[PDB]
Amino acid sequence: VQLQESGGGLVQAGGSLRLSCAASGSIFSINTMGWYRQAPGKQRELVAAIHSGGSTNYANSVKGRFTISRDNAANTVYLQMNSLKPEDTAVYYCNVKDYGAVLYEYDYWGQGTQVTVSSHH
Amino acid sequence: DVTQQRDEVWVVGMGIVMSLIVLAIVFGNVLVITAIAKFERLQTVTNYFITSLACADLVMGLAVVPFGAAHILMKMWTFGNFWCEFWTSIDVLCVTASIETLCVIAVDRYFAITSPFKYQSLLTKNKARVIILMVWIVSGLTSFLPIQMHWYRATHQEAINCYAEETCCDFFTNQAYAIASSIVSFYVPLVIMVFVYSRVFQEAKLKEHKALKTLGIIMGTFTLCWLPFFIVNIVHVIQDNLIRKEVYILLNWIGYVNSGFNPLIYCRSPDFRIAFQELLCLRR
Ligand SMILES: Cc1ccccc1CC(C)(C)NC[C@H](O)c1ccc(O)c2c1OCC(=O)N2
Repeated sequence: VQLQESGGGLVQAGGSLRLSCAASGSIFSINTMGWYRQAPGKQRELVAAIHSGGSTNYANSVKGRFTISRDNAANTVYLQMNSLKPEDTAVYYCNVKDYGAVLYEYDYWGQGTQVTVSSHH
Repeated sequence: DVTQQRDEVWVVGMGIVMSLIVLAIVFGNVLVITAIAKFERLQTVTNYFITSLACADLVMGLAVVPFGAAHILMKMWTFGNFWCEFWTSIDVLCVTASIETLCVIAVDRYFAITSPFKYQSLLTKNKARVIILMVWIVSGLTSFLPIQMHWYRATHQEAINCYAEETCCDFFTNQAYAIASSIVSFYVPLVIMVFVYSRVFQEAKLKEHKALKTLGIIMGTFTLCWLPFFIVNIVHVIQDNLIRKEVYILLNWIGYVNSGFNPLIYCRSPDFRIAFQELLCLRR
């Protein structure tokens, strides 16, 4: 099963965007879909996650601005990134953690939607 | 056929079945411990709990089951009354450690499945290591403190003779020990495991079934192996002379066997699957 990301691309600083990710396929009813950002040649860091029961975990930097939501009908995640600062410029990956087989978590990853926040004055 | 040789065959027949059990218990746990110890990608909180269970099961088919085999096939005890006192203490210490750890993995796994954000923050290594100390602290208290100190001893003449006889190693407990220890070693961990996997099944409701088949293997193989033995312990506490030693021992040996299953149930992670083959000189 594959993760279908979209919403990536250039945008003016202080702007906004909606990152969307459709988890195409059969995924267990209990899971956590989240976003992970690869900073220019640095380390992968979680942006925001949402459990399939209702609870969040926004990385403190994007807290207040970016807001993650999800649809339990088709299993698609929407990280609505508002007030996009040039610190938010990174490759965003989609990720689902899969509970049940109940002892460990099956990790599903995405190719990544590039987001370039420009300060073109 | 019934001569004085036909018996020395069912003995060698049972004797090798035991030596399979004893090997399966050891192999499975010596592999699980080395896997977690050698491969970094297996260093998870839930895996620290698989470890505590893997040492508990290794000591079963290492110090308990081998002596169990002997005592039975020997049709007597050849290690004296203090070594009898000792072996009985390992037996309980390992059964409590196996069953507690089975239920500690259970609460842990449900906490991560239900709330992964609280778990990540809350359950540390230095918190998990402390869970395990406690597991073995009680295990010890329910086994070495009451057995070794004679607080477990029966009062009826038949036991008084057995306790005196160095070739005798039949386990005789007082109505209260058997109840108290059965609740600690088994029913409390059973209740906990029942309602922990209950909230996993309920909060959940094609992919839904093969994963729910799993908590069915987990909760099942556990009950199918330990409830027979422990319900018999309670029946024999009430109605004296209502359970045969033939049955009681046969029932304990089913549970002794659960220790060989645990590696097959708990170490199904793809990283374990990868770790195992690399150690079994298949990967790389
Ligand atoms: C010594 C002998 C002689 C004949 C047959 C078997 C044995 C070995 C014995 C019975 C000691 N195995 C102990 C068994 O695994 C066990 C485990 C956890 C417990 O909490 C209890 C328990 O036994 C009853 C009980 O009340 N509590």
